[PDB]
Amino acid sequence: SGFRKMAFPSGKVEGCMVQVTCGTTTLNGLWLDDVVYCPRHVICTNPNYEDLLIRKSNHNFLVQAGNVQLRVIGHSMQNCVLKLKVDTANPKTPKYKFVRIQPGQTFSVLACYNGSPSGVYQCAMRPNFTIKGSFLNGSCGSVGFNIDYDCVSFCYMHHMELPTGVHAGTDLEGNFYGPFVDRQTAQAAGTDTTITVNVLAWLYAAVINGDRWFLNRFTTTLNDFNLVAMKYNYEPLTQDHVDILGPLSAQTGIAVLDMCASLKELLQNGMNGRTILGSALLEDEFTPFDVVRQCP
Amino acid sequence: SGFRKMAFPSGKVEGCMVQVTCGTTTLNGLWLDDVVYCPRHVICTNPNYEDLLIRKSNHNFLVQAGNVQLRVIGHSMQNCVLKLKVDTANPKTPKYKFVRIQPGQTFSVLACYNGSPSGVYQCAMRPNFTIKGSFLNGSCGSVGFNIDYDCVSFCYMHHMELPTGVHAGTDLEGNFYGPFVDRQTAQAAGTDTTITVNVLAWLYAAVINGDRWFLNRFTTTLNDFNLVAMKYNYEPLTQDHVDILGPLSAQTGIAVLDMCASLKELLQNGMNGRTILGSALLEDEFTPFDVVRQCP
Ligand SMILES: CNC(=O)c1cc(Br)cc([N+](=O)[O-])c1N[C@@H]1CCCC[C@@H]1NC(=O)c1cncc2ccccc12
Ligand SMILES: CNC(=O)c1cc(Br)cc([N+](=O)[O-])c1N[C@@H]1CCCC[C@@H]1NC(=O)c1cncc2ccccc12
Repeated sequence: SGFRKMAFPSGKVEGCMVQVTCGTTTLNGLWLDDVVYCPRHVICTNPNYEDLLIRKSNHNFLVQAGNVQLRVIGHSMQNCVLKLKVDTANPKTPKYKFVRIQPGQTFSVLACYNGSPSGVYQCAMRPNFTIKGSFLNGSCGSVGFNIDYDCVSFCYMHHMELPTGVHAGTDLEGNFYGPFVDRQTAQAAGTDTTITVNVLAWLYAAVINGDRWFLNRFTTTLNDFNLVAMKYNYEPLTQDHVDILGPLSAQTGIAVLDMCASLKELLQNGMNGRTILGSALLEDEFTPFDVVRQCP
Repeated sequence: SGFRKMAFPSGKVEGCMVQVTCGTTTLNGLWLDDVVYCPRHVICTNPNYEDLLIRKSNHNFLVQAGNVQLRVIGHSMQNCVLKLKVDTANPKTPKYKFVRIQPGQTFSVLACYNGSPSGVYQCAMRPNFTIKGSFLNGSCGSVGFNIDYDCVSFCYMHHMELPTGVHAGTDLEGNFYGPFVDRQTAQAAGTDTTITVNVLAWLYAAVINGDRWFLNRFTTTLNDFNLVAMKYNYEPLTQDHVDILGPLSAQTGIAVLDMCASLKELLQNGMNGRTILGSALLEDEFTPFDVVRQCP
C-alpha cells in the first residue's frame, strides 16, 4: 500500500555524469561511450552558435569525470547540444536510448552540480512543454530519464529556468521541448492545462489504496465529460485514453466513464474538506503506467 | 527555483542490494563488506525466533547478488535483523554508518523486490514512528538512508505494513522504530501529530520560491503559538526549533515568530482556495535541512 512520487533508481545515470568547463563556465555533461553531451550554451561568454563554436578548439573544453580528466579529441554541435568526443569510453555506460517524450508523460530527473549528482525526483512534461523541476544555477546538463529492464531511455537535458520558475530543455538530440530557445529573450511559459488521463489514473490509485469517498453510482458519456473538461481547463479525454485506463478499471471494477462522473463531481463541487492520497488537489503528474508500477 | 520531494541519488545503495531466500520465503538484504543484513522474519514458516534460528544452518540461506550466488559462512541474530556472513566482501561497499533517526526527520527509501531496486522516494519518520511508504509484498529488507559527502547513513530497514497501510521497520541494528513487533498481532499505528518545525520550514521554502500571500505584518509569542499548535494537533515548537529555523529566517528576513503568526492564520482560516508550493494542505515532511538543500 501507499502511493509516492517515485523515481527510478538513479545509479545507472550517476555513473554517466561529468563536469564540463569552457572558459569560466561550468555545467554538467552526460558521458556515454566516448561522447560527452552537454548544453551548447557552455560556449557562450544574440549569439550565432556556429560562429561561437568555430572559434573554439578541443583544448578549450575541460571534462572531469570525478577525479579523472578526460581528453577531448573532437567537438561538434547537434542542434542545441554539444557533442565532445573524448579518448575514453565510459566503462559505466548502461544500455541506453535517446527517446523524446510526449506532454503528459513522466520521467525521473537526476539534479547535478559540478558533475556531481545531488538528488533525484519525478517530473511530468507539462502540456505547455515546460517542467516544474527543482533546479539552481549550475544545474544545466542534468538529465531526465526512464528505465525499463536494464535500459536507460534518456528524454530530457536541462537548459534554462523561465521567469515563472518552471524549466525548459531539450531531448538528447538537442531539440527543445516547446517554443523555447537557448538565448535570453522575454520568452515565457504558455498557457497550461491539466492532464485528464493522469487525474483519472490517480483516482484509480486512490481507490486501490482504499480512498473511496468520491465514488458514486453514476456514469457519464465521453461527450458530456469532455464538455466539463473544457470548462475546467482539462485536456479532452479520448477513446485511446479510455483504453489505456482499461487495466486499472478492471483491477477496481470501476468503469472509466463511471470514474469520469466522479471527476466531474470533484471539479464542480470540490472535496468538502476531504483528501485523496494525502492531497487536497487533483493530482495530474502520475500516468496510468506510473500507477500500475506501484499499485499492481 | 522549484521545490520537489527529492531523494538522494540511490546508486551507492543499489550496489548493496541482494536477494535472500530461506525455504520458500524471499526478501531483500543489504550487503556491506562480508555481511548481509535482512529481516529475521525470513526464517518464519507466536514464534520464538531463537528457536527458529537454532534449527537453521548456513546452507538454508540462499543469497544472490544479481547473477552471482554468495556463499553463507555464518549466521546470527541481532535483535530483529539477521546477519549472514558471506565469503565475499561487497566490492561496491560505500563508506557507511548505521544511524537511528528521530521522528520528524526524513530519508530516502530504495524500494526493492527480489534483490532488484525498483524505485526511490523520500519519506519522513512520523511522530508515531510509522512511515507513509509505498511498499508491496516482497519489499521487506528495503532500506532507508541519507547521504552526506560520500557516506551513506542507513537508518531504516522495512519489515511490515500495518492495517492503515502505513509502514513499520527497524534501524540497521534490528531495533524497531515504535511500539511494533515482527509478528502478526492486532498492532496498529498510534495517534499521530503534525511536525510543526517542518511546516514552518516549508513555509520558508514557499517564500523563497515566491509564494507570499500568507505572510502578514503580525508576530506572535512562542507561548501563544503553542496554544494554537496544541488545538490543531501540531507538535509544540521549542526554542531549539526556532534556532534551527535561523538560517531560513535570515535568508527571507522573516522572523520565526512572524512566520508562526502566518501558520496560526492558516490553521484557523484555511487557504481560501489558494495553494502553497503546489499544495492545498500544509506539508510537514520537509525538514529545515531539506529546504536549504534545494533552496540555499
Ligand atoms: C535564470 N535564467 C535562466 O535560466 C535562463 C533564462 C533564459 Br530566458 C534563457 C537562458 N538561456 O539562454 O540558457 C537561461 N539560462 C541561464 C543563462 C545561460 C546559462 C544557463 C543559465 N541558467 C542556469 O544556470 C539555471 C538553470 N536552472 C535553474 C536556475 C535557477 C537559478 C539560476 C540559474 C538557473
Ligand atoms: C500485510 N501485512 C504485513 O505486512 C505484516 C503485518 C503484521 Br501486524 C506483522 C507482520 N510481521 O510480523 O512481519 C507483517 N509482515 C508480513 C508477514 C511476514 C512477512 C512479511 C509480510 N509483509 C510484506 O511482505 C509486506 C511489506 N510491506 C508492504 C506489504 C503490502 C502488501 C502485502 C505485504 C507487504
